[PDB]
Amino acid sequence: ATPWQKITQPVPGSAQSIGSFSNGCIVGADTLPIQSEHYQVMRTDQRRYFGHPDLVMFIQRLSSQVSNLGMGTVLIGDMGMPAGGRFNGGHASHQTGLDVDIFLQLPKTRWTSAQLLRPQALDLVSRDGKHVVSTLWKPEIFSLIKLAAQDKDVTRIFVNPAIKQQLCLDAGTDRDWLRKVRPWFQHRAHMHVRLRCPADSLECEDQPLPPSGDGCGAELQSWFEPLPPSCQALLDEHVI
Amino acid sequence: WQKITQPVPGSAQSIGSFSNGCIVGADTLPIQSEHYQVMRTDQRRYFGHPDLVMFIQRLSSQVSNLGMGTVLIGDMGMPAGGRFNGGHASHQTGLDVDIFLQLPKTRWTSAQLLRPQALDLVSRDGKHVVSTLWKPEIFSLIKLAAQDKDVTRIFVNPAIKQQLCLDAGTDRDWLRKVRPWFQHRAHMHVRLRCPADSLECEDQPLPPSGDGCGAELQSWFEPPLPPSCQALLDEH
Repeated sequence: ATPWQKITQPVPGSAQSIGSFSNGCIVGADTLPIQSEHYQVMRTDQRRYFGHPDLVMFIQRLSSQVSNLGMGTVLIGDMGMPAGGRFNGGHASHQTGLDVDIFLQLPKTRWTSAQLLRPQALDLVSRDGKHVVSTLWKPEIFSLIKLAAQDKDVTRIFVNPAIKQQLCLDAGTDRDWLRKVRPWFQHRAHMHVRLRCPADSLECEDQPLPPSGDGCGAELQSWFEPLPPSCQALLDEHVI
Repeated sequence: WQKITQPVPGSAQSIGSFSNGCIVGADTLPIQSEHYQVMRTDQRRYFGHPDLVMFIQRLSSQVSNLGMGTVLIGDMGMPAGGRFNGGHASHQTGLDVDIFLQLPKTRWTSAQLLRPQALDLVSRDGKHVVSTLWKPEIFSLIKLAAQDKDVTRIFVNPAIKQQLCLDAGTDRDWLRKVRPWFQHRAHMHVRLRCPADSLECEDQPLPPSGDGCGAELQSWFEPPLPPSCQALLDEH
């Protein structure tokens, strides 16, 4: 285990996302409040409910919007570890406090602590991967994803290609936000939301914009065929 | 109607409805063009209203000169229109045309045109287009047809409409003209409005409002002969 995987408390300091989403860290990370009227937090035993203040604010804003549209409870998965860095177990992003997984269910009855520790995913996609399951696809999930994508701090939302396909069909005229939706493997039961580098995180590295347009055509069809010096310095000064 | 082998002399007039009518003064689609070829000419079903001929000519020159291949024209109608002995419910008034959803990059031979080989663009289960066969040139063929001011409807398999809904981007209004129907996996059926100088042609109402990429599309993945037409038959 790396020091990043063992630390239990954020590094004190002005909030700073340092490096790139898949090679970085964060100083001064905020903690997502566990108690909220609008969302609940899955798998808190992992201690991955930390991130940039912008990420916490985003979760709070999105969840308030969802609640005010009369929808159910937003379910929050992995943000990042207290000082960011690479997880032990799975994906390599979520290193700079700007990535969050959100389950694509909005339960009308809040989940228990046991349900939150061992969450039961709902696959929204057909076995062959070609389309969403029509009896599971809900306008509320379209709205959850669209509300996230229209937020100015969001750059990308990774979802299964079948899910982007349905979003594409449902969007109508107000569809520019689809550009932020990026097809990826899996992501049948959760979306992965990514925010832009915070304005004052000078050592944070942004990605280029996605390809132009909604992305609902050729690109979608094709889917159906060492640390940054300032992070290393935290180790050299013995802070992780 | 099979027995009238040449267009009836007179000013061009589409008479009656698409599935119960005929045409006086039908134009003939020229068999020879650099922009399109005519399938099954042995059946002698390349006749229709001047507006249909002109539509085929301008669609085809746009498609061909965009470098997307030449167009393959199927049935228009008989020389005086009228009901078919089989296959077609419509194509009686000179305002319907079948067009194959293949754009040959070199001209088909006479034998290929006489016995045309369809290319099924749709999956076996009907739920999507075949990912390796759907191409931007076919999107463009259908879009250019649908954006034509004289066209009212284009019938295609629901999987094809779904794909057009995905490809259209922000320039979408023409999607309303595209109507899902059974089959139509290898051809589109284009329909034109009644000509502006029509005397007794019957139009259909507009399609349902909107692009049609929502609930209607989703649901697919679950009178006597007009007197002028009788007079044509009587005159033999």
